[PDB]
Amino acid sequence: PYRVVVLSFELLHAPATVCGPKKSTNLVKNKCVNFNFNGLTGTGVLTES
Amino acid sequence: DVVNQNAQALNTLVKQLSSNFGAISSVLNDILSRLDKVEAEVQIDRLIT
Repeated sequence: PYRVVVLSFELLHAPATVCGPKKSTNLVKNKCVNFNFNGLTGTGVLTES
Repeated sequence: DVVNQNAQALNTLVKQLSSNFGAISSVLNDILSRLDKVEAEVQIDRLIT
């Protein structure tokens, strides 16, 4: 008898719930930076609102 | 009726960015990181046209 596990996943159609598996970075404001959030990516200046 | 006129043009142009144009998704980074490079070139070519 083997405990055969058939593992599968599906990103790339929806936002995600199983995240932060690794370490994040710090905030940089008032500069043209490259931000990466949970679902949202992009590049811009992160001013204070 | 000039100013409104020109404004409508610009608005309509930006509303062509959220349009699929027969491809998979309007947001370009998704097609950049879901599919293979030939398939990505096909869907990006639909968006470019």
